[PDB]
Amino acid sequence: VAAIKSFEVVFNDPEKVYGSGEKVAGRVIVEVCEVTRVKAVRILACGVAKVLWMQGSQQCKQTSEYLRYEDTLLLEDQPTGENEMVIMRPGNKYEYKFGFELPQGPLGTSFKGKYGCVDYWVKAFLDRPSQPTQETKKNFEVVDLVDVNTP
Repeated sequence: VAAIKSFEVVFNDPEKVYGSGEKVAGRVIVEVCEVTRVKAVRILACGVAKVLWMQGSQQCKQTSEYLRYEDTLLLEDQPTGENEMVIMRPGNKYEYKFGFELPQGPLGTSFKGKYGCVDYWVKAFLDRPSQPTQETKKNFEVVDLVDVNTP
């Protein structure tokens, strides 16, 4: 797709379910079918409150984010702090490490221990000059949810 063979978020431990204060670590990986100039690879990691009305009232009460982390990532084995466009060539994996820590408190709420009131995910964005930005999105799972009516 416009030179792009693959674009994905890969967690270092694909089976890990994350709790309070824990590091979420992974890579954004790009592969191309032909030479292409890349301006940036960015991430947005969010924990978004879901809104759910049941039993005649709002249960998942929604409101504000638990997490919103934005960054521009560095290609593996490039100099730290450097601002440089990348010429991606076929036959190579272009890997960008990321890592963020989750908040110390509860990571969200749950209704009747069945309906999780929060969505966590990582989006990545592939920016290229005079070309539409491409997006990828991957969900991740959390624990440390508390009941909606917890004091």
